Amino acid sequence: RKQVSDGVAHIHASFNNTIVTITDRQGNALGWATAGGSGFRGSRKSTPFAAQVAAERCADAVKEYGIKNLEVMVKGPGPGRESTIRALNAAGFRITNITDVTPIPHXGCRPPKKRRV
Amino acid sequence: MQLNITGNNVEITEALREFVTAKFAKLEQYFDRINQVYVVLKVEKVTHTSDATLHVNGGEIHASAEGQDMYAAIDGLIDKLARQLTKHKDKLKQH
Amino acid sequence: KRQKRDRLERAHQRGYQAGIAGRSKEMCPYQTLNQRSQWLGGWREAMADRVVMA
Amino acid sequence: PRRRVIGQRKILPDPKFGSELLAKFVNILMVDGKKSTAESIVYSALETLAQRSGKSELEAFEVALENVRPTVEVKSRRVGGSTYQVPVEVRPVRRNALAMRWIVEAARKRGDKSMALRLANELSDAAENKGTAVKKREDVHRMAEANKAFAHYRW
Amino acid sequence: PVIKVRENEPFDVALRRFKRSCEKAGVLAEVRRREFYEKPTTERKRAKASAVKRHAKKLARENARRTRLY
RNA sequence: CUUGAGUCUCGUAGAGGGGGGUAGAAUUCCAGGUGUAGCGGUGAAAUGCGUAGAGAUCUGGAGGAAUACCGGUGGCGAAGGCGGCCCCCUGGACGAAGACUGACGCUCAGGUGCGAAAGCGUGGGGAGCAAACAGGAUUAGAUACCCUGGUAGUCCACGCCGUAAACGAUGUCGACUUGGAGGUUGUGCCGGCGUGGCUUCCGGAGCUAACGCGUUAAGUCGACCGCCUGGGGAGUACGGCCGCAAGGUUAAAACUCAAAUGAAUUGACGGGGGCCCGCACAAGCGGUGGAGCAUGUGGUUUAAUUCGAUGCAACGCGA
Ligand SMILES: [Mg+2]
Ligand SMILES: [Mg+2]
Ligand SMILES: [Mg+2]
Ligand SMILES: [Mg+2]
Ligand SMILES: [Mg+2]
Ligand SMILES: [Mg+2]
Ligand SMILES: [Mg+2]
Ligand SMILES: [Mg+2]
Ligand SMILES: [Mg+2]
Ligand SMILES: [Mg+2]
Ligand SMILES: [Mg+2]
Ligand SMILES: [Mg+2]
Ligand SMILES: [Mg+2]
Ligand SMILES: [Mg+2]
Ligand SMILES: [Mg+2]
Ligand SMILES: [Mg+2]
Ligand SMILES: [Mg+2]
Ligand SMILES: [Mg+2]
Ligand SMILES: [Mg+2]
Ligand SMILES: [Mg+2]
Ligand SMILES: [Mg+2]
Ligand SMILES: [Mg+2]
Ligand SMILES: [Mg+2]
Ligand SMILES: [Mg+2]
Ligand SMILES: [Mg+2]
Ligand SMILES: [Mg+2]
Ligand SMILES: [Mg+2]
Ligand SMILES: [Mg+2]
Ligand SMILES: [Mg+2]
Ligand SMILES: [Mg+2]
Ligand SMILES: [Mg+2]
Ligand SMILES: [Mg+2]
Ligand SMILES: [Mg+2]
Repeated sequence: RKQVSDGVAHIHASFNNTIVTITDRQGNALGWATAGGSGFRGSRKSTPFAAQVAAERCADAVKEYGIKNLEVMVKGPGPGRESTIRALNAAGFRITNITDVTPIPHXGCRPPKKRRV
Repeated sequence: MQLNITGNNVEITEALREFVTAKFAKLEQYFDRINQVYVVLKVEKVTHTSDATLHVNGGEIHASAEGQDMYAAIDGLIDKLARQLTKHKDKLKQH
Repeated sequence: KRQKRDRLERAHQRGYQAGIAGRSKEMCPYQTLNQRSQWLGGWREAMADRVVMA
Repeated sequence: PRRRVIGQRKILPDPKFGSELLAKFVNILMVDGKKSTAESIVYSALETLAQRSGKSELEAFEVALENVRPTVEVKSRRVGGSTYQVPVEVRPVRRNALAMRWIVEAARKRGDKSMALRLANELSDAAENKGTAVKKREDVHRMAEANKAFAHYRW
Repeated sequence: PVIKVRENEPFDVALRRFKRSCEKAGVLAEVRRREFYEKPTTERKRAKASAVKRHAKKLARENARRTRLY
């Protein structure tokens, strides 16, 4: 209920899915959607289009609250790594700021073994 | 798998018929969708030969083999089709 | 069947396809600078699209 | 084919209403080279379309045609073990051809007495979003809408 | 790759800045790379291939100009 | 005696070794807040995780392991190997002028020492990864590949093992014999011209069965050592030695084959690549496969059912 005005939109673009969550600027979640929840499965789930839906159907999950400002914060190499930044625009937020926060080890732990196929 | 036997210069007895049928019954485990198949046995001078042609689900597979007997010819032939059938299957179940 | 298709367009789509499939520029089979421009043009457009595919 | 087919043909327009469009429609209904037989069947349908809508013929038969033309079809494409249905625009001339085909296909699959009756009824139902013809288009459109994500592949 | 948006700047000018921000920081390359462990022999054997290629990309720019087509 | 070998003096570059500190990124966990229905994974799925509130997001804490960028056909080491930053101990190389010793050298069977990874012993430690193992898939089957978990192990200390395609598949030392383009590190004299070390690619004569090698030789020579003598059987058996074990090392014979091998050549083939075509697919129209009948063939039958044609390219075919 308590209106905000100034928010931030985290985007988790994996190769298999795209989670997007709006939060207050102390990182307290307000709403969220995915491609998996948007109504796409498998082949479809992993597309920029399915990620787009997520973003805009997450936008009309946070109408309750104030709106205007939104600093986007994108993470990972998925295909959902712009179609969302696009969708939030036509959702009708103003994007003040936008940044890759994809975590990279400075060495870190041994990755899994490579797939033979 | 519907079968057909010929003899070009050979009398198909009821070993050579019974034998050939049993040997061909294996092939279905290599590829389930075999249809009608035709077999031909030859004797030219000293050369025993056996060719078959196999209508399969989207293809036509053929091989022929030469033995010193006809049994040894047909033994050889079944090894040739086995390999071809497996190759076929695998370029359909291609995921 | 009666007449050969546009050589420039074909050259542009051959470029695209080597692009998406991830061959190197410098596989380009053209030295005719006209067709060459089409080939690379495709190949670079395709480089964009690969990113958003998996 | 691998090259380009050169030399498009010339449909003569209808003897009556003088339309290349309707002339095509005849050919599509025509069977076993019997062009006159088809020419009859067509006009007798439009009569009976005109005699109820009271909205001309080359202007009534149209309204059927608009209720049924598709705008987006799906092409199939083998990807891994799977086959991707993918949505594509339809060419103007193609969506004519499809509408005219679906109308004919829907007609024949009916129990009425004449062919002329079947066509007439179907064209009428088409104009009020009703028959199999128009059902088919709806379904086509449903499928392209479903797998929209594959709109922009080129693969 | 942290672009703040400028006064009256269109969205589709920020976006393209942001894209070019991480193109030049080579992020997806780094992530793509570390999806899986490469044996230290494999990494080092890659490094030679890069070298024996780069080198022969300082050869065409010479030798072609010497030869001639038609 | 001073040219080989070495000693001293002044400097240079360096992931060379040993010990001890420490810093940031990240992953996993633990404890909180927000928040709500899915997350995860695949070619497609499922097992698995989630309304006992996950995933996502923010804060605090714990712990281990590895050191992004710099980073290069860069550098160091006898080889194996060596990569954050900082101090402590310590080895080698290289150059500039000088001085000093006076053949003190090279090689080396036996011997001695070092020696990746796995593995073994004792005691620690354990984030991530992951043999074994368990479950889910795929498949005719799938004790596999792929997915979900996961124990030894991987890490530290001390002690063993002594092996690798431990490779430049090229023993060490010295001399001599046209060139070109680089990289790295010294030093002369004027940002040009010289003179040292190490190194990468290319090529001449020569050499080579050819491929190729080519002043860092596989060229031309000298000194010493190691090793080979057809293929299987076999680097195996027996014996000795070494090892906690796994095993290592030294190392045969009977029997059997007429070959086994190297490099290059023409083709053919690839579930290799590129480029062009084709009712090849695609877009479409009408059929065959079901029925009755005609007709040919196989089978059976017959006294005889005349003989031939048999994948595509025999079966309304010679007729
Ligand atoms: Mg994985
Ligand atoms: Mg056999
Ligand atoms: Mg934290
Ligand atoms: Mg003296
Ligand atoms: Mg010795
Ligand atoms: Mg020893
Ligand atoms: Mg070890
Ligand atoms: Mg054990
Ligand atoms: Mg241990
Ligand atoms: Mg222990
Ligand atoms: Mg794991
Ligand atoms: Mg596993
Ligand atoms: Mg299992
Ligand atoms: Mg220590
Ligand atoms: Mg130790
Ligand atoms: Mg050895
Ligand atoms: Mg050796
Ligand atoms: Mg020498
Ligand atoms: Mg050379
Ligand atoms: Mg030599
Ligand atoms: Mg030699
Ligand atoms: Mg031997
Ligand atoms: Mg032994
Ligand atoms: Mg022994
Ligand atoms: Mg003992
Ligand atoms: Mg050979
Ligand atoms: Mg080929
Ligand atoms: Mg077709
Ligand atoms: Mg059809
Ligand atoms: Mg039948
Ligand atoms: Mg029939
Ligand atoms: Mg006959
Ligand atoms: Mg005869």
